[PDB]
Amino acid sequence: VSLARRPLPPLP
Amino acid sequence: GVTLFVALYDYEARTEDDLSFHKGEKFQIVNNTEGDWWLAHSLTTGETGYIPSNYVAPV
Repeated sequence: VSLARRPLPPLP
Repeated sequence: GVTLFVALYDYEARTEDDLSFHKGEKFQIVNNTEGDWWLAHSLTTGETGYIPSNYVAPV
């Protein structure tokens, strides 16, 4: 995927 | 004017395309329409790169 559409990190 | 964003949590980037940052740092948004990683400019560190949108909030 593009950089903008990668999975988000979990919250800490 | 504009809306700035603030880091809610620290984040360590895994790629230089992404910014590392610490809680309280402030950003101007360059692009937020392409996905949930936003291209941003850190006012605190001077760097430009992607940030995860779930780690920031509008000021």
